[PDB]
Amino acid sequence: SEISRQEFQRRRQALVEQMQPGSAALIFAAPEVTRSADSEYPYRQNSDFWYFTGFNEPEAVLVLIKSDDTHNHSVLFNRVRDLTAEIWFGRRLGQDAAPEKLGVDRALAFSEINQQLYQLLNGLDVVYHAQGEYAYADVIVNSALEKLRKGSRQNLTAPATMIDWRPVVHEMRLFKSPEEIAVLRRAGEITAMAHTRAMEKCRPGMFEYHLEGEIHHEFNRHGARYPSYNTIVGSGENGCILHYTENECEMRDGDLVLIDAGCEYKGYAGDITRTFPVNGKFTQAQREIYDIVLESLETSLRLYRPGTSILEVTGEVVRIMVSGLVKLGILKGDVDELIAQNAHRPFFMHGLSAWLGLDVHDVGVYGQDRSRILEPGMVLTVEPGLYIAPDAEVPEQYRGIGIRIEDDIVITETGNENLTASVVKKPEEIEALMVAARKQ
Amino acid sequence: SEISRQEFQRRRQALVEQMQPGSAALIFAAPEVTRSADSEYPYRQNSDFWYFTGFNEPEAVLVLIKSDDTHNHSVLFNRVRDLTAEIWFGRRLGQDAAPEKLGVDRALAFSEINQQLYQLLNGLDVVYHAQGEYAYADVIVNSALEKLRKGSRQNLTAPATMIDWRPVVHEMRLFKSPEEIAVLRRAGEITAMAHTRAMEKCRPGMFEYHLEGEIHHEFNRHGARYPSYNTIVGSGENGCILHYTENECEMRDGDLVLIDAGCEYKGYAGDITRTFPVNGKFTQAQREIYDIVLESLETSLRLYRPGTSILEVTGEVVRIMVSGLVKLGILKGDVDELIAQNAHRPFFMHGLSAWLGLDVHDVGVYGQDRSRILEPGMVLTVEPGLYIAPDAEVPEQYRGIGIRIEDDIVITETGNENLTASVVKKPEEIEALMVAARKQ
Amino acid sequence: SEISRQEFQRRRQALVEQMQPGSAALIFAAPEVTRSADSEYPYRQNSDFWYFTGFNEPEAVLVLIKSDDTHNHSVLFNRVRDLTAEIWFGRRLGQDAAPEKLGVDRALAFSEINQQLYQLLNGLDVVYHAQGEYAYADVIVNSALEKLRKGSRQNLTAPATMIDWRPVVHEMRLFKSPEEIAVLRRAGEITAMAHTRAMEKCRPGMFEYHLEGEIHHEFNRHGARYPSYNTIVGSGENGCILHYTENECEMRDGDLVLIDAGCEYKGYAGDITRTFPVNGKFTQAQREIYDIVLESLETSLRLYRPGTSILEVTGEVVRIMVSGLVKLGILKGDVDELIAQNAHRPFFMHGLSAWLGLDVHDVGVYGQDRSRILEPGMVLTVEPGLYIAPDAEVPEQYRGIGIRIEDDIVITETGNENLTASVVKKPEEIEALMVAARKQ
Amino acid sequence: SEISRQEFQRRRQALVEQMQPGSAALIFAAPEVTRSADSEYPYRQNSDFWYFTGFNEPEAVLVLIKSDDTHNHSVLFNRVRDLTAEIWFGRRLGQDAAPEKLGVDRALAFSEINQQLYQLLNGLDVVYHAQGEYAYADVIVNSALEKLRKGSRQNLTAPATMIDWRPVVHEMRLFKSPEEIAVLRRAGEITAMAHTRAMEKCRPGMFEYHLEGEIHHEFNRHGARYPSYNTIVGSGENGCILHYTENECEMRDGDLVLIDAGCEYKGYAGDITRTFPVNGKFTQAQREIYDIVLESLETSLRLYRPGTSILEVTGEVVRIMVSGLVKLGILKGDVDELIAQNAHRPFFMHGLSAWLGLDVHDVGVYGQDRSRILEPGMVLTVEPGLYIAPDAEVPEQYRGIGIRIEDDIVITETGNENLTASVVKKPEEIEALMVAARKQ
Ligand SMILES: [Cl-]
Ligand SMILES: [Cl-]
Ligand SMILES: [Cl-]
Ligand SMILES: [Cl-]
Ligand SMILES: [Mn+2]
Ligand SMILES: [Mn+2]
Ligand SMILES: [Mn+2]
Ligand SMILES: [Mn+2]
Repeated sequence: SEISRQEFQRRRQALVEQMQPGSAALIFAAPEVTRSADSEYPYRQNSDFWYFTGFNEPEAVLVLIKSDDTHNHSVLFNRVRDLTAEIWFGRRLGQDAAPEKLGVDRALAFSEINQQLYQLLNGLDVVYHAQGEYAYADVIVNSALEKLRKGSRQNLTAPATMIDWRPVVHEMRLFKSPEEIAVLRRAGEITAMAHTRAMEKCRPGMFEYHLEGEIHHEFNRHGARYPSYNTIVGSGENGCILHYTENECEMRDGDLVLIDAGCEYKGYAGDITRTFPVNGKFTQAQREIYDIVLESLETSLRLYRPGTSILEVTGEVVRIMVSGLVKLGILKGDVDELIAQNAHRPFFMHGLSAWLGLDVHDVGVYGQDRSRILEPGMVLTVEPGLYIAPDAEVPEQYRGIGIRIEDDIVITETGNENLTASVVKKPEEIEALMVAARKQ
Repeated sequence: SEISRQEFQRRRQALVEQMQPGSAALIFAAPEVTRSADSEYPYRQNSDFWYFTGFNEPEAVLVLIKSDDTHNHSVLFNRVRDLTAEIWFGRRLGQDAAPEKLGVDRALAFSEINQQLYQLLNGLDVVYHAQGEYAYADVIVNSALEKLRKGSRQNLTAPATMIDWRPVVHEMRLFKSPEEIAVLRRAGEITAMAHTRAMEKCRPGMFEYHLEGEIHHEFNRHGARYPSYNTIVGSGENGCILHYTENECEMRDGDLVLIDAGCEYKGYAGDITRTFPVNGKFTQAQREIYDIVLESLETSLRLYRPGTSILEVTGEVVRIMVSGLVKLGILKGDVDELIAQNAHRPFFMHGLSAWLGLDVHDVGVYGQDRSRILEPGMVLTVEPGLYIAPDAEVPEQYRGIGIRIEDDIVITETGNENLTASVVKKPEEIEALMVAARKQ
Repeated sequence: SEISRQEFQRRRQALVEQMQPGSAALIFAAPEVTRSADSEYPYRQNSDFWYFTGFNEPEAVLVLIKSDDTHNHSVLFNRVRDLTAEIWFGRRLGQDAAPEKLGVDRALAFSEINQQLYQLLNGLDVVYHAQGEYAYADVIVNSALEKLRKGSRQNLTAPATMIDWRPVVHEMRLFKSPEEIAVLRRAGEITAMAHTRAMEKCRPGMFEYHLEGEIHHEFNRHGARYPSYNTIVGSGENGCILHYTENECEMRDGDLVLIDAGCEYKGYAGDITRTFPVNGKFTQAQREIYDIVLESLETSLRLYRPGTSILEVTGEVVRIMVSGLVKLGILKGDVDELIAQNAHRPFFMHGLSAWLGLDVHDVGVYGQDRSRILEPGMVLTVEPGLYIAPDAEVPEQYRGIGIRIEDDIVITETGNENLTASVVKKPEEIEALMVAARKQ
Repeated sequence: SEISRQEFQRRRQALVEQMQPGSAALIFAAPEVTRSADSEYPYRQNSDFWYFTGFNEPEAVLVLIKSDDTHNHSVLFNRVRDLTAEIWFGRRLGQDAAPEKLGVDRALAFSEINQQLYQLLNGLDVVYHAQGEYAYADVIVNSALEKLRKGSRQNLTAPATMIDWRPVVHEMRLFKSPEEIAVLRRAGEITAMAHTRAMEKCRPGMFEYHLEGEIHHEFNRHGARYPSYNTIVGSGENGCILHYTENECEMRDGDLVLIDAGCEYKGYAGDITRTFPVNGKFTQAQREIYDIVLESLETSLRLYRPGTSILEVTGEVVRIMVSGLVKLGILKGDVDELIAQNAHRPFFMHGLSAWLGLDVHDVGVYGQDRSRILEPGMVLTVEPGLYIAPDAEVPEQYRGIGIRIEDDIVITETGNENLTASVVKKPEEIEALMVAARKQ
């Protein structure tokens, strides 16, 4: 499953449908990024630019021109064919092949953008530009507008209105096509296989980074070369650090390990967290915390559907957490009073759900306190956790326990579809999986 | 093998020894780098900052103050301890632990750098600063100097002299300590194991990226989490593209695959290229080109020693290449005339050797045409190649063949030590290795 | 005659009337400008900021908020009262006195603009901002919008639409109120008195700058402290340089002097050019060129009215010029063919008319080739000239003659009113004025 | 009196004498400065650039190259000859005429600076650059150095050392040549004539700006077109504001007027303050304050000589002031205790003396608290004042009195020479001058 030229074209058209007549939208590629000295990081295209192109080169700009309500066309600026640069650094699409390959009407050399962009904007009423997204892009846009403003003697005129297209595009991205959902389903499966593998490989004495290695190898073998974010492998007290990515410690017999990892597959992210015993067996204390987090996730998965909200479901989770913590003596008092005091916050300090798509923590408006009403096509994580610090004023057996369990779901007409349920999370199933692996 | 606190301190002292009395050297950490939206790439410390600290955090500045020829001290600016930021994003060294951990005299909060830096520079004659290395660093330095220049009424004075420390530091980095060489030896071994693994795993029908996966997994298992540069897996015609990193193609029965990959181990790079048949057996045409490249490497490895140069050894390689290409009918004419015409350049278009250390294409002055006389402690690659384009005007059987073979060496008192010879390169040894693997 | 608080308020209201509901307009003051080291040039307020305020301080921002179609209000950011800064550098309006003095609803300290501006823009749909007018302003606006864009968790929202208010404001400025015209009339009178004075003072052997001195003194005595542009005193060959401002030469018996000078009176510009003989008597050659330029001006003054255009009147001037130049042997051939060839351009190379107001070369759309139809309330210069270079291929007696004659007019219901006719321009009147002065 | 080509050359040579062998000094012209829209302020050359050139154009750079201790040469970058630009905006020196006119060895087009500057710096050890003086200059220098740093394959090398030449040049400027002193003497005379004129013209009912007009006209007539700083005409309570430049008030019968004004003559500044009664007669209260300020100035003029300091002389002035204020009941207590408490500071809040030259508040090191030992050739102001605020807690008759009296002096072998004593300052002489003028 991937995204086709025809879909990128439909997206461009859907944006054009929302634009004023006499306007142009400018969408810029990500710059290349230095790792050290003359070496660059592996290229990651800007998500919005990707969304409208599927084109994985820097020094590229998509220009959508809406002349009026019937006439529109597209111009791509992109790197020219150059034998020498290509022998050295790789093949370039170039101008001749781009229109057919990408489905754009015209292609021009990026090297000519300053000579050409102002000509495309001349006489328009509106320019759609994500101001402040990239410095290099702002420079190009501001220079073109300045030429037009200052060019009255050459009969040039600048569009006086600049609109940030990010709100409109981010609303588009918030609602996935069936094809996007198919890609996300595969990302979920790949990510799940990686997590299963980490559970099956984990042994006391291995380093946290060894599990990262197993995960990244599994991503790669299914064609997801890169993770969607830096893999977290937090064992023991490291599990209480939310974005722990050092992954430098030896994993101890008797500790839990929390793994938060996701692949990037054809542009789309998986995002799974599983927490499990390093030695294959939850202690009683570990199991007691684990059960609360799992009940939180399982209830959330029953509830998520069109017409509810992240906020509403979060309320249910908070009650489950407070109730469970009171039962274990971690919190003390009346459950309703404790809920009213947000007494769970020292142990569950983050949100339950984030949008998912081309990015983790994907784009799109949440509403105040994530109160936006859910509709079919929205894709989100469900990630309850409890983190009991090593020095927390709680019964000693719970100190240093960090547990999160996270699935990715898509809202459907009738509820939700869980994209990541093919990696186990019930404690007895985790133990059985690890017992079986440990016998080999 | 790694680098100790005591060694980082010796390096700081060696720099101070070269500084004028009444001076300060300012060494800035790398900024964090966005991958997409709110996700950052895995952090890579600035190599020069690393060289003097072994400290892997952003928002840090090392200040070496040489008050006079006997008195000097060090101040580190680094991120403060912060419970919340650390629960979220990871542990920070902070100010209390830094002096003992890093061996610096004093540590201050990075948040205070603008309030404190000018006070450290006040009254000095010279500031050593790598101007233009980082924008954020230039802003900090320029602001401090401006405060001093403008502060005569507060009895402040700016150092009038600014010296770029990069030439001095890069000369330091060019000559490796025994401890650095030990780390580089391990990087070489790890990188070699990865290349051996790629040869043993390669089969027709696998994707180029599968070999990348095997390599990165092997790096990781030995504790080299990250590659030192983006892995190149160029099969068939892709092998003729020097920095081919797409790695997207299905590897064909009958093609060669060129793999250029290296790990980063405790800050130090491996850098190995091996080229081998996807199906385990060189064709005659492939073998004929391979032999020339191998003879080039083997001769280079015999020759490299103190008192010669990259330029001198390159001359020997050029003769081997021209002679071999004439013998195969790829070049036509008199060898000496062809050498005089640089007739090899269409097929061997890059340098034979690059410095190696904390970076691939490491720092240090090469001399005109890489004519600098080699001395013990220098570390370099040896990377002859021949690339015959698909459309080259040569006997048809050679078209689309890209071969490079690269080892990493250290110049010793008596010659050189090859750090990467534990992965095979003789064609009969490559074939035997692959035959053995293919029987499993 | 000046502009009152009530008029500045009417202007603000007229802008608000044109704004979308749920919007804010941001109008920034000019920065102070260094002349040398710690000395600044005399402050000149930004014309658009002045137009809406009559407020002559830097570090000030006018914010017009249109909450909806009935509710709107104004906020001024301006420098705080500060005893010490004021003892040193002058009085400041401050926040307490500003609402009554300027007629704005609220005033806040400029020092608080970054803490307050985003709060004013939060939740609005549209921001009107002259992007690129001033760097310091762009920084403030971009920072506020970035806070809002990034502030969804604090329930902040940025206006997605940014509109350049310059086209709307410049159209406002193009049409003068009766009060503006009264100020411009006085500027014209003051400027005329200065030019009369220069003619009455001019003698052979005086320096060009002496006439500048007389002019500036005359401006000052009527309360126009500053010129509206750098005074031009171009005698002999210097008269052939359009913006000659060196004014460094000794004025020679037998040469013409061209004086282009205008005052700034209560914000509004005069702009007059007169050319006259240094010795009080036109030579025959000088008179022959002068007559053509004068006929051009006199015809233009008869013609300018509502419903014609600068382009149309320019056509009449071009015919007068070509006809006259043919008559003198400066041009050769058929007048209509020469007109068709724009054969006048070597001698008359600039436009006939420019808008006049708060600036010379005032704001407002001219139309292609200055073809915009004139309407009552427009104010413009009328400035024909002929410049015969010292090396021009023309009868020798004309070489080195530069003549321009310029009046300022306002278009009225029935024609135009000449604001600068109180300084003579008929050659016999110039001679009589100078003869009378030279007898004293 | 002016400065000759030969002197500019001696200055360049004196700088070169202080430079390291294998170095270049870069001195940049001031940018042109916008007043409003398309109109620029009258051009003021950068004082340091002027000091080495006497060249009054923007877009110019002086490059002094010291190849070694015997060989050096100069290159000027400056605007090219261009017929059209010159017809419009004025004559340009160009490249052909510059070497002879300015005494530089070579001249190149400013438009070529980026193509040429790096070539001039290539291989040098040291670049002298005033970093942060101008943004446009920093851009040019940083770009050239970056080309060199990055150009090792083209055998380019950047100078690693950058030295701010401002301290050395400012020390040069601090000591005036006899020719500079002659120019300063003329500036003093011109400025004095202007102040005499203001006293002779002043009448009750005139505006403060009228006196500015008289002053500027007097500057102009002697060939000092521009003031060296914005003229201050502070009558009544406005005299208590140190840099009062509004000059907007009607001068009242019974008030004092303080005039601080100076011309710029051939690059060099005058700087005179006189305070006098608007109606020609000091009141008793006015005279009582005036006498203290005058005694302060007269004592300072007796004392200033080589081997004393501004600090030492200031001590004498403070005692005179405290003693006088105690005598009038403005201060109360023991003089020595009051001196120890700096009890004069509410009434005399600024320094006694500032360096004078190409700038007011001229360049050069003062020492802590202006303690530097004076030597022949130094030029400075002497400017005691007393300012009694309208609301000061003092005998009512003194409130709202602002008096400053300022002369310009040059330190000589035997004492000082007063450059501005040709405008009167003894109260009886002021009254006699004004009485005589008021009878006309
Ligand atoms: Cl291109
Ligand atoms: Cl910090
Ligand atoms: Cl303020
Ligand atoms: Cl030029
Ligand atoms: Mn996650
Ligand atoms: Mn390599
Ligand atoms: Mn004019
Ligand atoms: Mn003064």
